[PDB]
Amino acid sequence: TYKFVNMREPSMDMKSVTDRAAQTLLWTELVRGLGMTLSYLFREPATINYPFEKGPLSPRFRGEHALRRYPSGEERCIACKLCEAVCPAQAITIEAEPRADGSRRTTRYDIDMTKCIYCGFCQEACPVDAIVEGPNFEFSTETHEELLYNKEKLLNNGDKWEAEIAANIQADYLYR
Amino acid sequence: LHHALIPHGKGGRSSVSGIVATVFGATGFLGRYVVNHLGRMGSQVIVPYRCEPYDTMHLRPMGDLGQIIFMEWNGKDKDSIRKVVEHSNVVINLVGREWETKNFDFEDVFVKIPHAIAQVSKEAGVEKLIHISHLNADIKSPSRYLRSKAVGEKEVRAAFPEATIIKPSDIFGREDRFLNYFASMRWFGGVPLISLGKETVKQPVYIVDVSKGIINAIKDPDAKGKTFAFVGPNRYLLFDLVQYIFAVAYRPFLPYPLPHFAYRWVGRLFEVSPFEPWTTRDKVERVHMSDMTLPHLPGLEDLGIQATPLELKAIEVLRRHRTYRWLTSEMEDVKPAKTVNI
Amino acid sequence: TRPTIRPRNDVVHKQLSAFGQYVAEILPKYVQQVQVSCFNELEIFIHPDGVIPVLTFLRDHTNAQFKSLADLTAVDVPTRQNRFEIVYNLLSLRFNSRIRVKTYTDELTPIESSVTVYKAANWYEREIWDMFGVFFANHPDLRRILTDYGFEGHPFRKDFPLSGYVELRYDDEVKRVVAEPVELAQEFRKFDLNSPWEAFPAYRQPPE
Amino acid sequence: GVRTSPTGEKVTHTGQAYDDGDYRRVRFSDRQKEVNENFAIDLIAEQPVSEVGSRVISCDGGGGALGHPRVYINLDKETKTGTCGYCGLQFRQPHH
Amino acid sequence: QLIAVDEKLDITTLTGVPEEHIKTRKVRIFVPARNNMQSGVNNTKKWKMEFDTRERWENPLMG
Amino acid sequence: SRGEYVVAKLDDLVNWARRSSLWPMTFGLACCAVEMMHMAAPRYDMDRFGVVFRASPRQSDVMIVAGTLTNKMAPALRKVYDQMPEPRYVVSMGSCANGGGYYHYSYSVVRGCDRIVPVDIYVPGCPPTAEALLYGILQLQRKIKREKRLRIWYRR
Amino acid sequence: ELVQVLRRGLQQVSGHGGLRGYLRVLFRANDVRVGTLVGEDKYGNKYYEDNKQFFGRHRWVIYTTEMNGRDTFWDVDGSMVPPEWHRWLHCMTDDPPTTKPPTARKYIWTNHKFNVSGTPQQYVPYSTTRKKIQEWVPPSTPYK
Amino acid sequence: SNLTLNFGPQHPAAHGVLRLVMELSGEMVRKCDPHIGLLHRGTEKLIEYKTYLQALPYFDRLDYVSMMCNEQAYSLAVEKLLNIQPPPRAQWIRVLFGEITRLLNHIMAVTTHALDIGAMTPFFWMFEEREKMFEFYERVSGARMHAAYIRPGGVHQDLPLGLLDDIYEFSKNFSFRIDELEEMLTNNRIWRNRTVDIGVVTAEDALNYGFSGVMLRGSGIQWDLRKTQPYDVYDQVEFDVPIGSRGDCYDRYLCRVEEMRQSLRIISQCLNKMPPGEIKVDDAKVSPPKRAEMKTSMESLIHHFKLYTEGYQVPPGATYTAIEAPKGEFGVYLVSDGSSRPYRCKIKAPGFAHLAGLDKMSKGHMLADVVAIIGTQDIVFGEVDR
Amino acid sequence: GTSVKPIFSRDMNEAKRRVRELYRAWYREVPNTVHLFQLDISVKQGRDKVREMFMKNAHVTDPRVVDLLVIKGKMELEETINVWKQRTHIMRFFHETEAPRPTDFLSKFYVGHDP
Ligand SMILES: COC1=C(OC)C(=O)C(C/C=C(\C)CC/C=C(\C)CC/C=C(/C)CC/C=C(/C)CC/C=C(/C)CC/C=C(\C)CC/C=C(\C)CC/C=C(/C)CC/C=C(/C)CCC=C(C)C)=C(C)C1=O
Ligand SMILES: CCCCCCCCCCCCCCCCC[C@@H](O)O[C@H](CO[C@H](O)CCCCCCCCCCCCCCC)COP(=O)(O)OCC[N+](C)(C)C
Ligand SMILES: CCCCCCCCCCCCCCCCC[C@@H](O)O[C@H](CO[C@H](O)CCCCCCCCCCCCCCC)COP(=O)(O)OCC[N+](C)(C)C
Ligand SMILES: NC(=O)C1=CN([C@@H]2O[C@H](COP(=O)(O)OP(=O)(O)OC[C@H]3O[C@@H](n4cnc5c(N)ncnc54)[C@H](OP(=O)(O)O)[C@@H]3O)[C@@H](O)[C@H]2O)C=CC1
Ligand code: SF4
Ligand code: SF4
Ligand code: SF4
Ligand SMILES: [Zn+2]
Repeated sequence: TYKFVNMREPSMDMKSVTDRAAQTLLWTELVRGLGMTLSYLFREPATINYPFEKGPLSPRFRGEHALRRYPSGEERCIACKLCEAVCPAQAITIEAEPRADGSRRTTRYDIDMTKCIYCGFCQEACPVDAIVEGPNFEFSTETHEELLYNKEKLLNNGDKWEAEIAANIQADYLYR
Repeated sequence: LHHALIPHGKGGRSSVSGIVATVFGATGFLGRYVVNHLGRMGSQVIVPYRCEPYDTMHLRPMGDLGQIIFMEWNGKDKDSIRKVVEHSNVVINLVGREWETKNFDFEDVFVKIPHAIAQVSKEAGVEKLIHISHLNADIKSPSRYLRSKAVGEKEVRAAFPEATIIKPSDIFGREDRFLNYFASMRWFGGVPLISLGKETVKQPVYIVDVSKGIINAIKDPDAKGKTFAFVGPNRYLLFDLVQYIFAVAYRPFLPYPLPHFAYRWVGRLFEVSPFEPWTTRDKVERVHMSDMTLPHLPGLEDLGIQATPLELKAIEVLRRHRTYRWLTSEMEDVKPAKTVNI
Repeated sequence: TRPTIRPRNDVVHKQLSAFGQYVAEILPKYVQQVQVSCFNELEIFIHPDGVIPVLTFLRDHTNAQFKSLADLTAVDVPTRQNRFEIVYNLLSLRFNSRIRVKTYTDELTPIESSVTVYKAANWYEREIWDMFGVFFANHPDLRRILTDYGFEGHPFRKDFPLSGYVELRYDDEVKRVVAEPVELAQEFRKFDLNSPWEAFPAYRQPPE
Repeated sequence: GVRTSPTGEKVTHTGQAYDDGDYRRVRFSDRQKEVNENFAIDLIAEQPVSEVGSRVISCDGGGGALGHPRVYINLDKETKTGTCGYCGLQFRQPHH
Repeated sequence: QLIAVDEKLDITTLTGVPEEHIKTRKVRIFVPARNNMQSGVNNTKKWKMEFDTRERWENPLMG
Repeated sequence: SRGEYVVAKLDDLVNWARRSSLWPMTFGLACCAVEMMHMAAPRYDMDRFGVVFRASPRQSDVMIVAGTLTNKMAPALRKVYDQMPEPRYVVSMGSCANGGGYYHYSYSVVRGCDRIVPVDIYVPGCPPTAEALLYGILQLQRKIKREKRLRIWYRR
Repeated sequence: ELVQVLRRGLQQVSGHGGLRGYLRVLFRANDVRVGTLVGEDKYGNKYYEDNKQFFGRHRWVIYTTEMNGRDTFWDVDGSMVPPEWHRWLHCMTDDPPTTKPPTARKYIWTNHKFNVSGTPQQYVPYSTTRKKIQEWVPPSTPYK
Repeated sequence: SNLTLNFGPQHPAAHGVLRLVMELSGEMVRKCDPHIGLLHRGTEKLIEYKTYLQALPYFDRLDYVSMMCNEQAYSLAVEKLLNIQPPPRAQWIRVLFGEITRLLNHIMAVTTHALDIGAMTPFFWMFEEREKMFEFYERVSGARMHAAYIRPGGVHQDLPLGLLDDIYEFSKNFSFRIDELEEMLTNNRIWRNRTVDIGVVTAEDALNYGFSGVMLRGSGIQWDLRKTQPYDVYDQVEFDVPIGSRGDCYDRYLCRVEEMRQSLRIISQCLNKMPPGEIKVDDAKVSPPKRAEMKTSMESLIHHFKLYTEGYQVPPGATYTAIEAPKGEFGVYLVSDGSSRPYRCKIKAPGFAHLAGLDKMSKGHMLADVVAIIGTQDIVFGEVDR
Repeated sequence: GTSVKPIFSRDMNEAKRRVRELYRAWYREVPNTVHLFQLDISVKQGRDKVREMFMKNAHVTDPRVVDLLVIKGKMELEETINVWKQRTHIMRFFHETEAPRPTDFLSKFYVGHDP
């Protein structure tokens, strides 16, 4: 089923012809457009007062990456390398070895924030909730080198943002 | 050889050349070319800057990620010099000002600062030190520039015995003061030349040649205590050189003789300005002085470099000074100037 | 079988098979093979010389009015003697159907350009030449479309490396952008993901 | 539990530290070195040992679906404690 | 119609490959050996062509 | 002293003037530019910060490289960068402009716009949110505020 | 209808602590609105809400004038909100930390840090892996 | 000799990175030669180098204005090759978010076109609505525009508990915004002078040149892939197809406005008819298991491991699947060889054919007419260059 | 036999004729290119560069390959005439920023493991 959009003809009675002539000579529709703009002038603008106000987000928001820990303080990451294998941009680089106490842990966990596409596949692939995409998005840097995260930077990010990351996961883990 | 300093790769941008260089005065005319040539090979460059960091922005794309490190320094502070050369295995000194300023006289720029750099580099264990002086550097020279150059060269040799010293002569390039300076004289409308420039001989050298000479001196083991003279292939009279400069720029040439005292007086008048002077008595002395000949010193040809003639790389500098009418004129339609060669 | 399996449609399969037989009977000089895939898609494998006739027929015959050229692309299979496989996808609005035409070529054999049959091919063929190196004989204006000016090689080729051969950077000494041999800070890491166990027994090939 | 190299540089939990003659330390001049001070090995070391009256115990890291995959640990060996592969927690059977 | 060329096939000039990677490379044509960790033989069916290994080094930043 | 105070005050005034009125060039390449558009949308309204788009490079202060920089496009980006009168600033937006991003290993993509032009601020994301780019612009304003040209000239 | 608006304006003027406070908030936040004080930060930020306003303008923060080490009367930025108030302020939840405090962990930072780019505290990347190939050390005893 | 001018890449009306070389006599246009490839990133080779899941993110990027529709087209192709079928709730979610994406694309297309014509105000008014729809995207997926929500087995996550109500709240008010746009644009005589009888293309030429979507419907051709070849649940919703009569820019603008209204109608129907159930195909060998089962079940852990490391294999075969994306017929020709990585992935974007036909479309017109014709074709260069 | 079909030229002679036509066209165009692109090279440099590029593949004995090479040469010439190329594209023929790789055994041995 279909409809026409420009298949109407105007009536040619003298009243309608005179109305069309009045529209042409007196610019009625131009005045209507001016009135619409004037009506928009007297409304409340939709502008927020950044940085003192922020746009809404959701618990599923993907921001800066972080590495989490268990409540005991042990790192969750076990160097299964699933995030590295699933990364569409090849932004994760992982090297691992047995720890002094025999645990299976990483010695290198690098993320290139300039290769990363912030897709969140890494936190989907992780089986222990080790790597997450946090809520932070205001982490602009003045140099390229500052966006090449090593393991220490990601662990510091986790320590810094855990209080909110845990709450965000608690609010959404039932959908996963 | 400190394994982390073993060369690797094909010599490209991401390759490692095993060179750690501290380039003093890298924010000038020669410094940008030296930094570019260092960054081409994958060398690590430490740029000590005293200016606004904005003024160093053009050096950022010259190296790979993390291969160029910018640090702030002070010429009169020895601790900053120690900080910036503590990890470098080669130190290049390109510090120099063509005019005297209220805080840094020629002695400060050409004697004290190079001596301090050499002393701190020797104390820090720097293997190689490249120093730049002038070809006309003489202790009896009528120019304070060249006397200071000679004194500072002697001090650097005394403080760093294995220092390579390079003496170029009136480098010309896109950002040079030498080619542009002559071209800039057209605004006045008359080219004042002492004795019509008929008793001054010049041997200018290309900037890329000087940068390649510095780079090849860094990688040459038998250039430790040597002194090099970097000069061009051809010698020109000043009159013919300025004639060729104005011919390439397609500007009317109106040269007139000016007595030495009058040129000195004019130079002094320009010198008074708070901002950098268009010309100075020192510049007048240096630009009307014949280039010395030193057949006993090695040159570019001893470092594997064939000096680029002025006639090949002069249009790339002077095309900017042409008007719209001649902006598209080719390179080989100027009938190059006569060379007084031997 | 019901909830997760895609349901079959036998009527469309029969219609497509009958029409493929019809087309093959009408043009025996060029048609080499006809197939109907199990998701009801009709493919006709022809000889390279029949690109202009077959398409013209499929565009003009009353029983087969494929007035729309949806796509035209090539596939690179190095192990075949005729390397490139040219694919035309046609859509019939009158009969609400789609058909596919396939042919083959090598690096040096040209293929007749179908700009007279379809105007849409004008750019598509150019793209093929840009990325596969297949030359189209009577193309009114054939040149690179997607690659850079003075770009050597054809990237959409199996032997062409992923990162190419040259990379660009601004050089201050010459005051322009220059091209230099490619040198990656981190090499692309090759993954061997193929399982050593057969997945689909229905596609097993005879061991000769 | 961070240490300090002879050059005064902090040692990371992976143990990495630049040599005395390594030039790459110049990248930390006028800047700092990023080091995480909460070493995981010491943190998991201070956790006590859980005593359970079974030959086989199960661990999932705590939190159910928010932990690691649930694994079973055999505690039949007497001179040793069962250690979780994921969490690192230790379990033992009562003795003495 | 038919020119009957009597030359050996050679497309080296049309492929855009630098001569360094044509005269110096050495390709290897083989059926890959079975991964001894597994028993499946499905990866030993087709022939493969690869190139000789070249230098890999450690990039100064991030290693 | 007296001259030090005068140069400090003049430098602060010039820095404020350059900081309050930033005129980015209308220049977008890919997905990220859509987010750039959303900054000009009523919700964020970059105009209220003094940031107004202008078309000609000669009347522009800041380049925002929003999108992938291919090999075919690099000469044009460099050219329109060279035609911006100084002082000029470059803001790199998104993974594609930062380091190549999702197309880092492609044969036709420059791995970062910092190989062609010097960059002042790197904004991460794919794409960065309009708030992320707003934060980047405010960081650029702070960086401009920190700069000291007349003080450095006076101590020369 | 008009005198009421002017009275609302004068009430806003008086509700910030007089003319000096009104001028301070006008020149610092470019907004002179008054709302209910939801909470106060550890670092001095004050978090207000006003549900009568439309979504996006019903929650705001007045930043502190002095963070860890830098003066912040003029140069404020959005990276100074700590994670709990970050979650509340971005409308990720309906509850402030003053009502639903975050879980306490020993490893969590006790002192939030803002963005340290361009400062001597910026992050510098480096390789965290030990040396790969160990070289041979020649003996120190002469061989003849 | 005609004057030669470069239109784009750094131009306000170049619509991104398009270099157009035009030969002008005065301001008459003698010939347009579009130069593309300034946003060609070699997407198809990279897709050849990724798994079927890893290649999904690339699809949103091809057309960054209507990202969800692109993933759906790709998902349909992979599902057809896999011989599986998404659950009903997944299909209804897909169609709902496809209609929302169509709204986004139309708002962007109409407003930018007006902006090029010089009408600045409409763009500002509708980008607040675009921001709200971005909020919907971010709530459902976590990213404002590059959701990657629609997967080749269904969708990734179920909707949050308060999303349908907010979608209803937005939809019940969008009509007045459309009406304000039409008040400012439809009957204005300057707009009609700028758009009427500009870029007229006949039905036969439009068919032969490979045009699709509105560029067909504006010439009177009754064709729409959601009506003739429906894919997800489009046979269970009712809507009208706007048909033009003149083939000029004005008819296409009217068609796009009416398409926005009809998509509001479809959104209402989808909101009323959303069924319960699961969101991805209940086949753990294609779609990953739930996180709760991956941590308790051995089979679930094995399948999660093998899906996120190697990926699912796709039986060998070739397909061409096309959907009615907001800009026209968007298609993918996917070739699989039995591996977990696609052998070939050719992407057909209607912008390719439309930009190819631009030269025929701008015969006998002015420079500003050429700007209008570029605006009316709804061109995005990510999908053109790929 | 071999059932091969030509592109343009039936034999070697026609291919050589087309090659000479392309050479004449490039030789004519070089000075205009030098003027329009404001290159810093001389006309002689451009012409001998054209000669070198022509001689780089002078070993081809297949008429089809010669025809394809001539087609690509026409494409490049048309790109240069219409000023679709820029100064960088033209100067990419000269490799002005590349260090000269050594060709002898000893230098290659000194430099690295690459033969
Ligand atoms: C979907 O596909 C795609 C597209 O498809 C559409 C694209 O398009 C596309 C490209 C898109 C990007 C390039 C982003 C483009 C963003 C949008 C297209 C538009 C967003 C913003 C627009 C420009 C709208 C602008 C319209 C508004 C009205 C803004 C206001 C306009 C202004 C210019 C008007 C005011 C002008 C300025 C304020 C400058 C005026 C200031 C003065 C000149 C200075 C004051 C004058 C002085 C000299 C006074 C001096 C006198 C003194 C005495 C005063 C006192 C001094 C003493 C010291 C006291 C991409 C990438 C794409 O993918
Ligand atoms: C030709 C006649 C005119 C002559 C020149 C005078 C021109 C008029 C001067 C205008 C003065 C206003 C400039 C600064 C206004 C104060 C605003 C204040 O906030 O600035 C702070 C600091 O500003 C500077 O310190 C003051 C600059 C002015 C210094 C005095 C200059 C006096 C003029 C002298 C001219 C001639 C000198 C005599 C020799 C000839 C930093 O602000 P900032 O953090 O960014 O913005 C906060 C953003 N928030 C709100 C979102 C949080
Ligand atoms: C004959 C009468 C003719 C009158 C013509 C009609 C009216 C013309 C007046 C135009 C009005 C201009 C707008 C004034 C708005 C007031 C803004 C003020 O409240 O902000 C102050 C701005 O203060 C400025 O000093 C006032 C500048 C206003 C005058 C500039 C107008 C240009 C015309 C004359 C220029 C001469 C400027 C001389 C003073 C610098 C805050 O800045 P400041 O206190 O600093 O704080 C930063 C320094 N701290 C950090 C140390 C605290
Ligand atoms: N140019 C020529 O014609 C030839 C020059 N050579 C010599 O080679 C050296 C460099 O040449 P060139 O590049 O042309 O000169 P430049 O003026 O272009 O470079 C000067 C460099 O030295 C720095 N510098 C100058 N003075 C000081 C100071 N007091 N304290 C700290 N740094 C300072 C400058 O820093 P900043 O810019 O930040 O102030 C700048 O980085 C000079 O010593 C010169 O004498 C000698 C023969 C002629
Ligand atoms: S978000 Fe995506 S691109 Fe970024 S690291 Fe994770 S998997 Fe890789
Ligand atoms: S972050 Fe998670 S997925 Fe990645 S290696 Fe560690 S445990 Fe495995
Ligand atoms: S960074 Fe991401 S969003 Fe931005 S242009 Fe690149 S692919 Fe598009
Ligand atoms: Zn455990």
